[PDB]
Amino acid sequence: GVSVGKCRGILNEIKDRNKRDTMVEDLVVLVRGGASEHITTLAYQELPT
Amino acid sequence: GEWRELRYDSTCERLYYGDDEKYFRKPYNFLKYHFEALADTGISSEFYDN
Repeated sequence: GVSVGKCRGILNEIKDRNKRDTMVEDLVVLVRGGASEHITTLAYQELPT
Repeated sequence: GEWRELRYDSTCERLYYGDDEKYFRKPYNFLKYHFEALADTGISSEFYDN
C-alpha cells in the first residue's frame, strides 16, 4: 500500500489609493481718489462691496 | 483733502464739515506736497492638498 498527497495555495492582495486637491484665490484692487476713511472701509479684501 | 472731519452747532441746529483750518503751508525746502489719493489692496491665498 502506497499513499501520497499534495496541497498548494497562494493569495495575493494589492491596494492603492490616491487623493489630490488644490484651490487658490487671488484679488487685485486699484482705487484712485478720496483716500479717506470710507475708501479704507471699502478696501476690505474679503467683502466685495 | 481732510476738510470733512466733523462739526456741530446746537444753537443753530446746523450740521456741516469743520471750516476752521483748510490750508497747508509749504516750507521753502519742499517742492510740492502732491495732494492725491491712490489705493491698491491685494490678498493672496494658496491652499494645496496632497
